[PDB]
Amino acid sequence: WLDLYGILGENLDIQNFLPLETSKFKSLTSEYKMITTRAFQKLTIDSLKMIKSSLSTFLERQRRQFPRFYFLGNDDLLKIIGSGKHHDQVSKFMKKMFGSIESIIFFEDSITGVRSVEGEVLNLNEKIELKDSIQAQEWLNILDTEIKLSVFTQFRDCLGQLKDGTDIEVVVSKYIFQAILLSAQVMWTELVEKCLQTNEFSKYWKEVDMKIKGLLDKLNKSSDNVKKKIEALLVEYLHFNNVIGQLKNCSTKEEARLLWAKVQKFYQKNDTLDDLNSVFISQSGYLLQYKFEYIGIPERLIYTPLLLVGFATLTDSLHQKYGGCFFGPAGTGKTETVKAFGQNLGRVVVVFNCDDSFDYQVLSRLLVGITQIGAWGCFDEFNRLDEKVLSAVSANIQQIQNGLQVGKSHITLLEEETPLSPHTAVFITLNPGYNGRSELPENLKKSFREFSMKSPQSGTIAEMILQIMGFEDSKSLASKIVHFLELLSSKCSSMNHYHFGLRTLKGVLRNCSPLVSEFGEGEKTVVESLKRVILPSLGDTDELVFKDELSKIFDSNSKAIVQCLKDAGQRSGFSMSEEFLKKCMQFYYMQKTQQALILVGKAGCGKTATWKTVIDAMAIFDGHANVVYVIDTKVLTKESLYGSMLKATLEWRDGLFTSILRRVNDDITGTFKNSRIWVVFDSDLDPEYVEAMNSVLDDNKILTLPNGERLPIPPNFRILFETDNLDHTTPATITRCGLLWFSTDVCSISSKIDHLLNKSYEALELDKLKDLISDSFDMASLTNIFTCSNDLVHILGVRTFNKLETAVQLAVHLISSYRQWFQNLDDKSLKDVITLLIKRSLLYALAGDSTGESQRAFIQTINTYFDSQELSDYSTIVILSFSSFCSEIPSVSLEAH
Amino acid sequence: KIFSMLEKFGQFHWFYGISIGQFLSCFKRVFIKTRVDEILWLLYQEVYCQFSTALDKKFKMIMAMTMFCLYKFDIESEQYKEAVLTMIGVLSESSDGVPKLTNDDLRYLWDYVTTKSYISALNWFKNEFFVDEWNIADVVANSENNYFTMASERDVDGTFKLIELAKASKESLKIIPLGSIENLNYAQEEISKSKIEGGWILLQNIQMSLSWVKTYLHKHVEEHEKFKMFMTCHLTGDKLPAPLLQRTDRVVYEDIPGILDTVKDLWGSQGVWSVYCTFLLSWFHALITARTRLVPHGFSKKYYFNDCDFQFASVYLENVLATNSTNNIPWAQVRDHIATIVYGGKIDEEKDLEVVAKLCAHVFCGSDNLQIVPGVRIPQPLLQQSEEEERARLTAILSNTIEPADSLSSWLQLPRESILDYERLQAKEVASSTEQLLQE
Ligand SMILES: Nc1ncnc2c1ncn2[C@@H]1O[C@H](COP(=O)(O)OP(=O)(O)OP(=O)(O)O)[C@@H](O)[C@H]1O
Ligand SMILES: Nc1ncnc2c1ncn2[C@@H]1O[C@H](COP(=O)(O)OP(=O)(O)O)[C@@H](O)[C@H]1O
Ligand SMILES: [Mg+2]
Repeated sequence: WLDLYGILGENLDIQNFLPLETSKFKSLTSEYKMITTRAFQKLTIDSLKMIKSSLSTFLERQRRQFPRFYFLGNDDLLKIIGSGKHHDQVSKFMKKMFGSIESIIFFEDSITGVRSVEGEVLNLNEKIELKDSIQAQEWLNILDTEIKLSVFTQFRDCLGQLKDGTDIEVVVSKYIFQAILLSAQVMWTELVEKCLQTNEFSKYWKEVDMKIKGLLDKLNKSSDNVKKKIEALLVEYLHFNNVIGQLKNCSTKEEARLLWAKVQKFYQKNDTLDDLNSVFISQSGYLLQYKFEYIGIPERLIYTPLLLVGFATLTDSLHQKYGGCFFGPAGTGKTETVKAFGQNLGRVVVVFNCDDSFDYQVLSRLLVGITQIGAWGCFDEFNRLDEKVLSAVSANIQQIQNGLQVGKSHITLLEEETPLSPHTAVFITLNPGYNGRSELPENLKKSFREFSMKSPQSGTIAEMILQIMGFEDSKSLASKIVHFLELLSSKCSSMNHYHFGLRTLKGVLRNCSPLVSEFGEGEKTVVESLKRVILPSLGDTDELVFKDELSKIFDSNSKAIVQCLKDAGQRSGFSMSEEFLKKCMQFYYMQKTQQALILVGKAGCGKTATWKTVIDAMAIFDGHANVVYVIDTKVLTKESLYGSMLKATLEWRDGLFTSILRRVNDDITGTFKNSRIWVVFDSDLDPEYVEAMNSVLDDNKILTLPNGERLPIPPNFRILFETDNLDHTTPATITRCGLLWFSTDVCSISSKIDHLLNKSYEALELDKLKDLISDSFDMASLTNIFTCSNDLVHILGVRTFNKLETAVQLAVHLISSYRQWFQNLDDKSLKDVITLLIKRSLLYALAGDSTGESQRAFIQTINTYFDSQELSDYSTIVILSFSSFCSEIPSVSLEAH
Repeated sequence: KIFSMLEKFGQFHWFYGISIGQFLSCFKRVFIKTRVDEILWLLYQEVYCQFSTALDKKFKMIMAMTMFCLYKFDIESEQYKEAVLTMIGVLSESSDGVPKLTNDDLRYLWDYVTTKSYISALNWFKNEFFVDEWNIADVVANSENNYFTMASERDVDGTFKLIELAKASKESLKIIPLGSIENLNYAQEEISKSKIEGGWILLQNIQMSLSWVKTYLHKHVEEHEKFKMFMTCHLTGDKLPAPLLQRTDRVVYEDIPGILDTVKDLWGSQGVWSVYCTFLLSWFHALITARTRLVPHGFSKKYYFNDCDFQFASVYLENVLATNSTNNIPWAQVRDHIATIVYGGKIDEEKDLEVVAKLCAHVFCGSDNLQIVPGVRIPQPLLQQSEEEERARLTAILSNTIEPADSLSSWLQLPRESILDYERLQAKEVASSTEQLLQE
């Protein structure tokens, strides 16, 4: 109702666009006003959903007005257009429409500035005045322009200060990161060019070195905003130092010029009066224009040689308005290379996780969304699209490239003419040679430039990042880390899920970053992080290999969490064994930093028990409430898991996972503010089901819906995978997830028996009966019986570890049923009856799936393995005495008919 | 006999089936373009020229060799036929023996095969007997049919050749890829529009909308002179309908197997220094495309190098030469860029990166006198000539270049033994096919 009154019932000169829709809105308004008056003193929702059908063209024209509305749902579009005077529903969509902006700072009906995702504040040059009569798109457009103008103004001020000769340590505390970055890089390239005019490079090397040392010294006493800003400036300044050191080590002038041409150089025009197009980025002769979009303080990438060559080939592709293509294995830095290239070019890259459900209409709608905006599109996992869709959208991509090259103003896609912004570009990142993936046709691959990045430089990444935390020894430690990972990859059993590329090293670094608070900056921290990341994903003998190699190449309290897990296991009835508590420690320490975890083991090995009791321990430890949404993945269709677009009227119907994500994103009642949300996919890991979550699992933390919606993943939103094998699971899914491997069962036979007995008793005098039943389960004879059970022939082969469910449940239920006649007999008779009943239950639970001769053999062995009442092949209890089935046969005299 | 051979090829692969309408149109074209033997000779040449383009390279040489065999067995004597059989046998490693001495052509082929030049022996029949060849342009120009289909292996496309043909004939294309309902509807509307006032239409990946292809395209081909229809299909894809295929001309686009022929093609597809750099780039692309077909020793895998790489490297060369007017052109920069960015993005193995870097070091050394191949040497441009004289000089130095019979090893600077293995396997397969074909 509020959305409808905002779009039509309140705005003036807006009801004449669709007079029939205006009349329908008036009739619905009268009906709903009568209903509201009756309530204050079903059919309405159906009528509203019916009248949204004519609103589709209205919403499409509204999206044409402000092109960034394409990244919003129809419900969110209704909310933002209906925000006539509240001016707060519009701020919640900044992250969806921009990516790097969280909310808008408002001050007495005026806009002061915008705030980034990381907490950075960008203050506008002039405050924007909002009136009551203005609608959203005009002041969103002027805010979009004002953000770019403010970013350029801060860049110009910082660059003037740097030209004035002041140190960067006093300007980092005054401006946003992007201004500091661009001004510092312009000064760096000017000073390096001036040094290249001569043969002298050592003086600037010393200058940059002591600048880096001063920045590292001032890092430890700065606020978190200044911490992130300084860390990104150390990334760029270490790139500067590496380039200057390489130039100094160069023997001749020509190779120095070649090395200088191989690297980015950001210049600035001094004659053009257009402020936003005054900065151009040079590489290998080509020139690319800055856009001055707000970037924020991202997690900057270390400038490896592979990253520089990738930037060079992306510039070479975009100089001719072609596409960017990155092919290789998983965890190599393709999407991150694209995003870092975009952040270097001063614009947020919009990433799309392509899927088989993305038909021609969906992909073309996303194309007209991003060409109208002018944003950069990273079509992540472009193999996953069907081959028919890949062929069909080739014409659209060719038209986009032709319009960009020839400078056309409009492009005709999806039977509608829309304007073409000249700042757009297309990037694809795909993983060739995986099972269950389509192959790109050559007519489409000729529109992209592919660049192989199979082998990243992990040593440089580790060395520079560990230097950024400030480790005293960084080169030797990084070399030891990389050698350890290589020899661990070479000296382990070659199973399908052992992957030790860049992703596990980076997870080691993310685990070592908050671990120095308890271990200190040193080798103990990195070996603890290596254990916490890598050990849970290894088997039994590979664990010994890991320990031996760790002792070879490296030299070397948590009582509260263990107490909480012990309490949780006591409440749940589990037994805190060594292996079970070890798996609990591994899961807890791995989930402390990693969001998506895959639990792998045999059937009934202890996955659900492990994560349920760790969740209980976390809830009782931190005090935070917790919700769990277990979704059986393969039971539901993909269209029922994510959602399907109804082709009858082009509306979006939310799937289950998307519905849960939207419910946790909106947070209407405020109850999801301080809670952890676990979504458990308790089924097989189908690649077609879990590679649609590729952008969800990695550091993007975003779900790219077919209808253009971009739902962010909250930090307290963790995904659990519970499967049995990883036979068909691709390495793209394995590397993104902190894996927990269950090599053996976490529970002993006696512990499982005790847990089942206690759970069955809790699910129901009682004390004496429970004691007698517990004493009757003689574990010494039970283990011999279970070992002798393994020699039978079983149909529907199930391990004997999981037949205790049937045995315990049958025994407890039959004892409870026979409890009626248990008050008028001696203790020995009761003991014999209970022993016989448990013998029968064990027989029909263990050998019940065997033949008659095998069941006779098993009843003989259970008789000889247990004075006790002997159970025969036809033993039974009548209404409480022992008898046989011979005397229980009734006489039958069938009629002819 | 030729008709039975053609249906045997149609039995081999579903794309090579031959109808009677096309063959009778060829027979009419023979007269359109000792007298009965001359009519037979023109028949042989015209049928070879028409139906070579419908086959890939191995079937091209197979059909050329068996057709020359049929013609010469009709014309010549029995001893010549026995010599040809035993020479194919030693080519097929089935019968070993020197052919009987008699004219002169047999001596040339004996010298070709005794020098372990199998590719030269296979292509010598094309060199001697058939004196004409047809590309896509000649097929489209000399066809009375209104509909065309084009087949090529995966990871290679000839859409750019059709675009160049359209630009050469001053026509207009409308690229309509298939695979979705909207594309099919727009295809139907454009088909009606360009049937009622002309214009070219090209359909991409028609093996991906097979139901629509079996219904609408079949019923439309079954039932303006300035209108044409082009279709793109894959040789390793699904089976296109026989009634649809026999009613449309079939062209198989594959990369030119030669080296000097590839240089001539890339040179004909086009200051003085831009011309020189374009010449060097065309030579480099031809050499690397000749090298990439030797799977185990030429590269570590199978890589494709299409017109996009040549275009991007040419644009980079023009950008470097325009932005560096001081004439101290950074050849190290150009070498690193071409070996690392343009042609090296597809390359995933480090040994192949090393060999492409070595090739770029050989072709872009920036010396005054460069021996790019062991036979041909190119000088650097002078400072008193123009674009036209430079183009004439480079075309003249291409015309005077003669490719030797050992160009698969010496020109690529590779050991002979791998070339022997590859050429021997290829010739053995071709000769086994023609021995299974010729006896029946
Ligand atoms: N430490 C333990 N103490 C007591 N019982 C345990 C323990 N670990 C596991 N169990 C028991 O093991 C049985 C099967 O284990 P669980 O429920 O964890 O299976 P799962 O890993 O979810 O299996 P699936 O492959 O079906 O998903 C349960 O009945 C549970 O009570
Ligand atoms: N300098 C860097 N270069 C490449 N990757 C990096 C760098 N620094 C960190 N990383 C990590 O490497 C991973 C790159 O993932 P990526 O390979 O781009 O995904 P995809 O395989 O989908 O392209 C990220 O998780 C990121 O944390
Ligand atoms: Mg990716």
